[PDB]
Amino acid sequence: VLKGINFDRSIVTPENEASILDLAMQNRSGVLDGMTIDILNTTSNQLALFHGTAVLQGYGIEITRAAAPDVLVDTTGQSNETMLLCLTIDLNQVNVPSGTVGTNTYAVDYKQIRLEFLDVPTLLKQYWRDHSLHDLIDPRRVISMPLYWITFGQTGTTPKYEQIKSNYIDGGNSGNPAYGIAARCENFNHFINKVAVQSIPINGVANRPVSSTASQLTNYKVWRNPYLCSQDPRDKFAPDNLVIEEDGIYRIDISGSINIANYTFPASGNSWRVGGRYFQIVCARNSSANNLAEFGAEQHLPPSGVWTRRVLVGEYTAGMTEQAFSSVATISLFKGDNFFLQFETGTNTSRDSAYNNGYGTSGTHLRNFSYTLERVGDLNGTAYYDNGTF
Amino acid sequence: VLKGINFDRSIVTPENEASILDLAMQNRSGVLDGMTIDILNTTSNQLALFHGTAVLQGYGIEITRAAAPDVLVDTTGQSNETMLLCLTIDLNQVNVPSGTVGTNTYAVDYKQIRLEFLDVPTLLKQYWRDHSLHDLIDPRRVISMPLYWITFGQTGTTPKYEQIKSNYIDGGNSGNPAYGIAARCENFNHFINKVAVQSIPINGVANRPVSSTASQLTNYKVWRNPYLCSQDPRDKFAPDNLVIEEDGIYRIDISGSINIANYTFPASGNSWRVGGRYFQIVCARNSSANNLAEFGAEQHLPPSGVWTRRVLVGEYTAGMTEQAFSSVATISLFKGDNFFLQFETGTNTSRDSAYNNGYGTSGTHLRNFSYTLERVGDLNGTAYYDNGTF
Amino acid sequence: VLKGINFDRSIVTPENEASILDLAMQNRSGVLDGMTIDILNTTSNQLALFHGTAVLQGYGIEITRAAAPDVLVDTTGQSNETMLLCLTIDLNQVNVPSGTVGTNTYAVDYKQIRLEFLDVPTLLKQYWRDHSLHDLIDPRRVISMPLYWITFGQTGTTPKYEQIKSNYIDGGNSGNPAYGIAARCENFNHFINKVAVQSIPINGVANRPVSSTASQLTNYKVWRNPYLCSQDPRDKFAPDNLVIEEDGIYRIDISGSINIANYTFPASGNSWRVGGRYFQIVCARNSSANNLAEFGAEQHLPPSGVWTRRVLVGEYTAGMTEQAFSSVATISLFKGDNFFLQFETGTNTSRDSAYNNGYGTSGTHLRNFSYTLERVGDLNGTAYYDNGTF
Ligand SMILES: CC(=O)N[C@H]1[C@@H](OP(=O)(O)O)O[C@H](CO)[C@@H](O)[C@@H]1O
Ligand SMILES: CC(=O)N[C@H]1[C@@H](OP(=O)(O)O)O[C@H](CO)[C@@H](O)[C@@H]1O
Ligand SMILES: CC(=O)N[C@H]1[C@@H](OP(=O)(O)O)O[C@H](CO)[C@@H](O)[C@@H]1O
Repeated sequence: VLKGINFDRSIVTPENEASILDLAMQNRSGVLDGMTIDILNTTSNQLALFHGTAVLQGYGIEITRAAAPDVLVDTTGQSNETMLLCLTIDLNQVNVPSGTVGTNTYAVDYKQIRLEFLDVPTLLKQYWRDHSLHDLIDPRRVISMPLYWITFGQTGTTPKYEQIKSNYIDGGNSGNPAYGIAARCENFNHFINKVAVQSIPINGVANRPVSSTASQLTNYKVWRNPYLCSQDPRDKFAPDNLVIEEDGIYRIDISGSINIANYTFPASGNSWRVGGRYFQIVCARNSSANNLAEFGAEQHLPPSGVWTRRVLVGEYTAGMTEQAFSSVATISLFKGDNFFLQFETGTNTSRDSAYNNGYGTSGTHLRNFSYTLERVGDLNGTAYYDNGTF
Repeated sequence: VLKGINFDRSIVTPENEASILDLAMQNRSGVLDGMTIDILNTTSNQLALFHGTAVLQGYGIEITRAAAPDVLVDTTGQSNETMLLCLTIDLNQVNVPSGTVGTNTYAVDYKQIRLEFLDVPTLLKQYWRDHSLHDLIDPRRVISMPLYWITFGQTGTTPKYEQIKSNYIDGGNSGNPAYGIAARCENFNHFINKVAVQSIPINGVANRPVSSTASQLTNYKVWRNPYLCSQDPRDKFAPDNLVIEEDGIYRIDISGSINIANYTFPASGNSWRVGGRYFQIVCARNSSANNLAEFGAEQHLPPSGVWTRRVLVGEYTAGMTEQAFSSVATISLFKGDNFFLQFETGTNTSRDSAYNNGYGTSGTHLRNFSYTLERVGDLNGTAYYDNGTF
Repeated sequence: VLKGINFDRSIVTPENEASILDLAMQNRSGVLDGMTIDILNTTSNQLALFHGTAVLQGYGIEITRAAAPDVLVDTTGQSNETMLLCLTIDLNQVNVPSGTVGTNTYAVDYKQIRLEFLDVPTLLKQYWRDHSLHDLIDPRRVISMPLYWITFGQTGTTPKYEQIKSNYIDGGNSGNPAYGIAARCENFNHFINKVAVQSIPINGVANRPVSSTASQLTNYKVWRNPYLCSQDPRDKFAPDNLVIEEDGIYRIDISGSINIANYTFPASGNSWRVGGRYFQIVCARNSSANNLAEFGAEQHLPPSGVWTRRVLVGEYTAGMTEQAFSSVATISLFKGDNFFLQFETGTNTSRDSAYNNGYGTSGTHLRNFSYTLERVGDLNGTAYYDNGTF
């Protein structure tokens, strides 16, 4: 029949108020505060966390302070192994209340909640980002959130640790936790190499023109939201490519200029006209490598006919020393995709190349270049096919 | 007096937890999953829906599975008529509980919830998008959400159906359900007609240059969010105009280039200078036609002094074969408005026109053109006057 | 131990359902409707408000109608003084229930909620925007929201009032209450003064070219969200500078054109080439003045190494009468900062200036200029250092 959830005679359940908080977190789970590692209280038998709060598919979970040490996890038996420390909800277990309201002695042993060590394959089979307690088709009884990589050494030693920042809602994004900026940078300058096609390094090192003959690799400020993207884990592609961690429609903004742009000088032989040189700036996706996403997870396969290159700026050099550009596009991207930006032009510098024959600040370069990448829509349901191919 | 809602001694009601979930849906109602038509179980007496879940002004409503057929609606008496199948909340009715908690036999006949057929005028008088159970000034006791157009034939036949996608939260938008992208497209190329003022077709067919003498009508990928906009229902305007379905401040992004742009060649008679030709790209709203919104609903009237044309790009051709452009603006739009984009230039090709005398790829055209339209703000309360005129 | 909040055996508290609604308001508090001043019922003894509803760190508060006058606040004793009328939650007090459910006589005197007059320093020490009932480190028991400046005259007179619009969720922003547009304007034209560095007036008065010899100060439409920004309160800077009221990552969009742009004409002495003139449009932040934010609150100090100027457009004039530009950037801004936009160029009009020697419509000017500033991210937690310096 038609059932109301929420109406005057309805009873409201645990499962209901959880389904509602999930909705309010934009279906993101994570640590809302604390639950970082407390290394002072961390022996070779035991691993300690600080207090705090997390939401996992709508279920609120707390580690309370008392007495530090806020909570302890048994590590005895773990040795020479990298594991994930995970917070897990297991709805097969029974929570055990004791005592009574009306005294003030009501308390619960929440056996449905545990902190545990999992290997990567086990965590992936029950990872909140891919499976749900509330799922329509394959609903689960157990679901986990990974918090730290824990690499155990020798028995007797205390382990090494690396926070899983994608599962902490830190900062960046309280208010719109599943959306917002994915990556952004400050203005930088980058030397254009003498080739037809090259990537623009978006991951925080540019080849900056520094003198009339040389450029040098120079850090610039960049930020990424680790829930949404990461730097490519292969060094070959690390300067240039992002790995997308979450499916969506994304907005890419770019702006900058091309400085010391090439062009054909007015001779009398061309009727005293500037001969412009064609260039374009494109964004690109590529899903040919699997398992680039966090944990080596399986990539999400894009719909048939999906785009791979899109022109953001396409024009001729105009005969000026410096020429500015800007562009904004929305584009579909998928978990596991590489995303990057390319500069393309001809390679004959006396006929068709936007770049000249100089080096450093005498050679053609991007100046004042910056971008922002932002997640602005999801690709659930029919959007996957209607919106996901471009 | 001062009443707390939520405080230690407060009692929390149905009406309260509903007012709170509404808030969490950004005041959007709709189907959250399922509740599509189940045509296998659908006779000439009866219409069947699949299970699922919806929220209607904060009230959660469920069709449960058991035993398919997940629920049935009596169609007997309906004949040669187009109706709306609607989910309706009627707070004048009594929900009837039976049995007891503490047994496990508590159950409710929710007479406050029904599936029914309404005609368009009746649905409009009680449509959630225009009236509210929670309204300050005119609060209602009955409110509906339309799910399908149902066109009944002859007695004996089974009816035809069309989903009302604006009332399903499918995909596109889980997380920001009342906002997000309204329309977007992939890059396309469009021939510029030899006239002073023309619309740029934004609804998925362009006149693409294909040869040195001809262009041809060619589909390009486009997507629209049917909650926010639709293609104009008049064929005259269907290639070019959107109908806005929801009031708001919207962001319009455009980018592209003008290719084979015209200009006056350096002769000795102009002192060997390029004579640029003025053009502009404008966005436009027009509310002169009423009842373009879904269901023929009444348009929302804009504040006095409202804008109708805004220049996004205004400059001269620069003497290059191809010249790129980009622009981002925020603009007010109202339910029932037409929105479109125009290219404007002079019509004397030897003096003031940005376009030349060629056709197809020899004639002046937009290349790599794309847009995104996004709802970014509402126009409730004082914003209607302070923000709504531009 | 591990505590569940929300699970089958959990008890859900006041404090819990409040922490959850806060989350759903994006941690913004404010008036959701009504609670404006009711001056008809407002004597020299007493101040009257209309009914309505507010949320204060997750606690819902109501003034009910009955019988107008919807509620009264005692003003006796207040004289020749500007005060803040504030809604305050005081969790040290006891709410006093009376009567019984099962009769229909249950009622509560909510002594935890009061309307009161505070001076500015007292309000600031307990202002919801800077302190929280839920705070991790310094949790409070009392918290306030200011609603009106109330300036009391002579005993016998009734007071003057000014609404605190930052604390009313009016309009603009229902759905994304802590984010969305901060400021926006319609297209305007502004004369470029003959100086190296000048601000572009963004606060609704431009110096519009009106004739071949003159410009004139002319209003244009602008809007600001008073939760996020305000016009600078110092007249010296009021045409040009915003004060940021809320920390965040913001997006700035600009577009427009430079009209009657200067350049060096092709003589035979430069080999018949256009000599372009460099200009740039920059956005700027400055935190050197403290206490510009609402109420004279303390500015939030930016991380060490924070940006102060960023180039949005940097290029040469191209020899055309009018040249368009556009740019989009994300930038960090802090409570108390000034934000403004600058046009920079050389000052020798026969060599390096983008501007010429004319005035009014004969002189170089911005045309069709507009902007939008939007809050798109927060700077809580680690984002303050990782994202906040640029
Ligand atoms: C299997 C593999 O490593 N492919 C690389 C390679 O793609 P191909 O489609 O194989 O060219 O170059 C891409 C960048 O150009 C990178 O994104 C990708 O992961
Ligand atoms: C009554 C009517 O059909 N008006 C049309 C017509 O507007 P007028 O203001 O009537 O020119 O042209 C518009 C597009 O240019 C279209 O938006 C509109 O609906
Ligand atoms: C103490 C003071 O008033 N400083 C002014 C002044 O900054 P200085 O850093 O002091 O130049 O000019 C700024 C605008 O250029 C304005 O933002 C600021 O408030």
